[PDB]
Amino acid sequence: TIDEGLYSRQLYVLGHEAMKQMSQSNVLIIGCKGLGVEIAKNVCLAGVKSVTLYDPQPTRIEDLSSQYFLTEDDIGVPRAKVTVSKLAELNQYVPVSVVDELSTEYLKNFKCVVVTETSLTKQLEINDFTHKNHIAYIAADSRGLFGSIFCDFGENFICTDTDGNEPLTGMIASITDDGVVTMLEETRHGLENGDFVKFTEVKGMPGLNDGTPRKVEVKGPYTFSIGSVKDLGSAGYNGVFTQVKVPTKISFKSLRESLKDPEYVYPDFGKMMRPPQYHIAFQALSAFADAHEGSLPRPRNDIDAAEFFEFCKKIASTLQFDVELDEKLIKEISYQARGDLVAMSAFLGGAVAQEVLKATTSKFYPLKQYFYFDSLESLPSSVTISEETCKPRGCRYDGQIAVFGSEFQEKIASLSTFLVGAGAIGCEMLKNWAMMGVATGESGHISVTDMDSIEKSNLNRQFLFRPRDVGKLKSECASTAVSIMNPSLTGKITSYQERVGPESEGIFGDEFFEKLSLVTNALDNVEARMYVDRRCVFFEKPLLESGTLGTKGNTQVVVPHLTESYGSSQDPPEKSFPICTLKNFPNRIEHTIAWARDLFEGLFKQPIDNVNMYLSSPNFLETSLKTSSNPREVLENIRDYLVTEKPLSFEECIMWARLQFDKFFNNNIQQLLFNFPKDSVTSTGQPFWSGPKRAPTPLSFDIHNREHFDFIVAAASLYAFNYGLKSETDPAIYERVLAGYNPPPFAPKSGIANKDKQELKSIADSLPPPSSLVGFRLTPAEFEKDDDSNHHIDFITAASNLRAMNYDITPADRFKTKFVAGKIVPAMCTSTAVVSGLVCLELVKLVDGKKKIEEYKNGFFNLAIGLFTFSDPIASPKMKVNGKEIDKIWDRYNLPDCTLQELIDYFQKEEGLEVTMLSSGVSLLYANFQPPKKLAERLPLKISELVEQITKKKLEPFRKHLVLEICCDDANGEDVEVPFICIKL
Amino acid sequence: ALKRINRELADLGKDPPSSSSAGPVGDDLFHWQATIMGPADSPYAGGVFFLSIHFPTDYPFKPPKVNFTTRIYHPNINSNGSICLDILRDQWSPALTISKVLLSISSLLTDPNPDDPLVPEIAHVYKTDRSRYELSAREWTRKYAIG
Ligand SMILES: Nc1ncnc2c1ncn2[C@@H]1O[C@H](COP(=O)(O)OP(=O)(O)OP(=O)(O)O)[C@@H](O)[C@H]1O
Ligand SMILES: [Mg+2]
Ligand SMILES: [Mg+2]
Repeated sequence: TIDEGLYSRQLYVLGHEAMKQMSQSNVLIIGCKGLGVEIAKNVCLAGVKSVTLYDPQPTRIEDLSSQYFLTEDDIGVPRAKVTVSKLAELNQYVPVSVVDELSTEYLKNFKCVVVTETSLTKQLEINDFTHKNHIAYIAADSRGLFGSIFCDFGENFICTDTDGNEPLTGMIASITDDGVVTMLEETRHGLENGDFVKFTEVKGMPGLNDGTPRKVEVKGPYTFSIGSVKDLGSAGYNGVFTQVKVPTKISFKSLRESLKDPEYVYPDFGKMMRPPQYHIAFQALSAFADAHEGSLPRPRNDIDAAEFFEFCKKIASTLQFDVELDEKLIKEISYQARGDLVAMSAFLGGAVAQEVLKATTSKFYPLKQYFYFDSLESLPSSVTISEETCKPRGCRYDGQIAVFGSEFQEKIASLSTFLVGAGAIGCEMLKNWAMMGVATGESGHISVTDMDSIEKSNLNRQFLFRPRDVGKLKSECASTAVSIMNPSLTGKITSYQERVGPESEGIFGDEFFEKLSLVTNALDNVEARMYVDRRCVFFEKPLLESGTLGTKGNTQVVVPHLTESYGSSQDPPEKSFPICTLKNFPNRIEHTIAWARDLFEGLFKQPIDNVNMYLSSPNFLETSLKTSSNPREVLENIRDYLVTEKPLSFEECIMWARLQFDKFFNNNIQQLLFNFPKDSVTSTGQPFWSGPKRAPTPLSFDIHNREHFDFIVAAASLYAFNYGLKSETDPAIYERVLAGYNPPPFAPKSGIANKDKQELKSIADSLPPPSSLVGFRLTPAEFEKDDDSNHHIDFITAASNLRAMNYDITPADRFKTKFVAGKIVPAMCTSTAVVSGLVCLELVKLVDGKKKIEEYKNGFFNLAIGLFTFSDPIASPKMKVNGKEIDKIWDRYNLPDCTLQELIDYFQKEEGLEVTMLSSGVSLLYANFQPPKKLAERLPLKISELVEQITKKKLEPFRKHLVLEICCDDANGEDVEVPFICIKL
Repeated sequence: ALKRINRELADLGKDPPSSSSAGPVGDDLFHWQATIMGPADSPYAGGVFFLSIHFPTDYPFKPPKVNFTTRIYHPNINSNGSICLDILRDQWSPALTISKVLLSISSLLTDPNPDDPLVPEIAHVYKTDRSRYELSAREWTRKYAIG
C-alpha cells in the first residue's frame, strides 16, 4: 500500500520490503535544535510510522542560528511545541507528536531513539536501558566545526544487505570438472573471495541447477572456482550464475563499555590520530558543562580553555589512554564549543537520518561505532578571530559568530551568489544560505533560476514545496519559502524561469556575471554543468559543483587560477547496446525495454510528426525525397496514417492493435526463424542459437492471457488518443470485437530499373493534397513516465514482456520498466542534505579567499557503507609558450576586433607562432589548407564581420565578446597549444 | 572538441588516406561527409560510397554517428545506412581517430560477418547461396555506387 506516486525515487534506493518494514517503526528524537530538527525532517520525509519530539527548553535567540522552524516571535516558548506544527506538514503519512516528560519505561514504545544536546550522564542512563531491551540508540553531537556520531543497534543486529549493490550476475562459457567456471569473452564477473553464487540453465551439469549457494574462489578477472563438482558431472556448457547475499550478524557494545575501548570510524586517512583526541575532548566538554551548570566554554576564552584542557588531562589519566594530547586541537575544540553551524548540522543530520533508516530497515552496513568528523580547514584566516569579535551580539547569528566572528559575518552578508537549479540540492542550498545570512547586507543579492514545475514525486526530497504548490514554478516557491524563513531576505532574492543555456545569454550576460561572487550548480545533467563551467571559466568566478546518485555523493570546487575546471575530468558514459542485439538477438530485459521504447516512438510519434509536417510545409515532399534516408518509408507512413488505416471508431483501433500484435510478435519471429533455423550452424560448426543468442518462438494471440490483453488495450488506447477518439477499458467490447477477426495469411518470403521512382510518385499523388485538409492535425504521443493515465509505461511494459516471452527471458514488472525506460535517477533526502552541508562548508573557504590548494577539499561519500573521503583538488596544468608560463585553463588572449590579417600578423610577430586554424562556435573561420581565393576573400574582413558572414546570422545587440579557439604551429612546424582568444567587440 | 576535430582533419590532410577522403560540410566542423572506395578484392569493386559523420558535442568522449548514404547490399548494413560496428556504440574510447573508423569500415566491406548479422535475409543468402549474393552485390554497386 506504499504510495509509489510519492516515494518513486526513494523506492529505487530502498525497495518495497525495506519501506514496508520502515513504515511500522517509531522514532523518538530528544533535542529539537538545528541538528535535531534536521534529523526529524529527514526522518519525516523518509516515511517512518511516526515521530515524537522531546525538548521542553524555552526558545532563545541564538537557537535561530540553525533552526529554520523557529521565528523571532517564538522566543520564550519550548522548542518542541513550536516545531511540531511545522514538522507535521512535511509528510501527511507521518504524524508528529510532543511529550512533555520522558520516563525510562516509555522508551519501550519506540523502535529507534536519537539523542542530541544531552549530557553524558543522561546518555548513559538512557543507553543502559535501550541496550538490554534491544532498542537502536543513536547519539549525535555538533560543537562548532566538530561533530560526533555514536550508534548502538544491539548485540545481535542482523544486516541483510551490507553494500546496497544489486546481486552480480553473468553468463558462463564452460565449467570444468575441477569447478573452474569461466565467463564469456571480455566479461569480468566482479566477484570477490567468499561470495556465494547459484547456477541456472547449465547444460551438462544439472546438479548445479538446484540453487544451493556455493563458495567462490577467485582465480582471475574472468574465471573463478566453486570447488569440486566431480559427482555432478564431468563438464558443463553454458548457463548463468547469480550471486547470493547472506545476512550478517553485527555485535555492538553499550556506551558505558565503549567509552573505555571505542571503535573508531575514520572519515579521512590523512589525519588518523585525531579521533582519539576528540574522544577525550568531547567527554571533557560534557564534564565541563556538568561542572558549570550546563554552561559550555565561552567563545575564544583562554581561561575556559585552560580549565577544559585540565579536564581533558584528568580524563586521559583516568581512562588509561596511552595517547599524547594535542593541546592546539583540544583548545580549538574548547573555543568553538558554543558554535552552531547550519552546514555541520545538515551534514550530521543527513548521516544520523541514514543511520536511523538502517536501524529501522536492517539494511546497509552501519557505522560501528564512533564517528568523529571535523572541518577545521574552513576556519577563516584573513579576519580577526578573538574573544572580542566572537562575543554574542544578541542576534540570530550568534551561533555562527561564535565560530567565525562579526567581520566574517559582514563578509557573508555582502555575497552576490548565483544558484543554478532549484531541485533538492537547490532547496537545501537556499535553506543554508538563509540560515547563514547570505546576502542580507546592503550590497548582497541572490539569483535563482529554474524552468521546471513542481510535481508530486518531487515533494519527497524537496521540503520547501507543499502539495498545494504542485504545478507551480520551483524558483518562485523556493524564494518565497526562504523569505519566510529569514525575513531579512525580503527583496534580496530574484527568481527566474530561464533555462541556463546558449539561448539565455541575453539575460545571464556580461553585466549579470560581472557582479556575482560565486556560482553554485544544483543541476542533474552534464550538458548544463559543462555550459555553466565554461561560463565560469570565461568570467573567472568560483564554482561549486555537487552531485548525488542514490546513497552516493560527491562535491567539487573550482577556483580561478588555482584548480582545474569541471570539464577537465571524464566520467563513465551511458551504455548503449549494439543495434544488432536490440533488433534481432536480445538476451536481457533491458534490450527488450529499449526495443519497446523504440517501437513506441516509431508507432505513435514519428508517423504523426511526418503527417503533421506534410500538411503544413508546402514543399515537404520534395525536401524529403532528396534529404530523408527512406523517402519510401515516409510516403508509406503518410499514406497509412491518412487514408489507408485511418480509424473511424474505437473498434477499428482495436483491430489495428491486434494486427500490430501479429506483426511484431508472430510474423517477424517466423521470418527470423526462416532465415536462421533453430538447427543452423555458424561458419565454425557451432550451433547458431547458442550462448548470447536465444532461439525465439512465435506467440499465438490468446485473449484470456493477461499480457496480450494489456498490450491490446494500451495500443488501442494510444491509437485512439492519436486520432482523438473515445477510448474504453471494459473487457466486454474487446472480447466481442476480437472474436470476429480473421488473421491474414502469412508465409515467409525467400527473396529470389527506375520504375521505383514511378511507384514513389504514384504513392505520392494518391495522398490527398494539403489544401484538401485545412486545420486537420493528428496528436503525437509525447513520452511521459510520471503520468499513469496515458498508457505509455503500460504499453512499454506489455511490449517488453511480450518480447521477453518470445525469447524466454524473465519478464519485469511495471516498476522496473519505469525505472529503466524513464532513465530515473535514484535520489534520497539524506544524500541531498549531506552534499548541501559539504558544499556550504566549502563556501566559507571560498568567501575567505583561501589561496593554497591544500586548504580546499573535494569530497566523496557512500552512505550505504558509511564511507567518507576528502581529497585535494587537482591543480590547473601549466604550459610553456614562447618561453613563458601559461595556465592552460584560466589564461586567455584579449584582443580588439581587428581584421583576420591583423590577428595573424599579431600572433606571428608577438608570440612567434604561425596560425593554422581559427574557429568560433561550431564554424571554421580560417584554415591553413583552404584555397587561396577563399582566404583572399576573407582576410581583409574583421572578426565580427567574418563570423556574421560565415554563420549567416547577425550578432545580437547584447553580444560584447567572442571566444575563439586557435591552433597554431611554431617556426619549426611543431604543434603548440595556446589559450583561447577573447575578442572584444 | 573543436581542437581535436581540427587535429584529425589536418592529420587526414597531411597524410592522404588514398582510399578515403573526409572533410567538413560547408564550414561546420560537427558534420563531415566522407567517401569510401570499394575494395578491389570484393564485389563492391569500382564503387564510391558516401558517409555522413555527425560528431557529438561531447566528442571524443562520445562516439561519432557514422551512417552510409549510398545504398549497399551488405549483411551488416541496413537500408538506413546504420553500420554494425562495435567501436561506434559501446566499445568507443576517446583514443580512436576518424582514419581508424574509416579503415574499420573498409575492412568490414572487405569481408562481412554473417554470424552476427544486422540484415538476416542478406546473411542467409550469403551463407546458403554465395553466387546469388555476389550477383546482387554487383548489381547494387553498379546501380547505386556508380554515377
Ligand atoms: N539547463 C538547466 N537550466 C536550469 N535549470 C535546470 C537545467 N537542467 C536542469 N535544471 C533544473 O535542475 C533541477 C534538478 O533537480 P532534480 O533532478 O532533483 O529534479 P527533477 O529532474 O525535476 O526530478 P526527478 O529527476 O526526480 O524526476 C530541476 O529543477 C531542473 O529544473
Ligand atoms: Mg521535474
Ligand atoms: Mg532530474
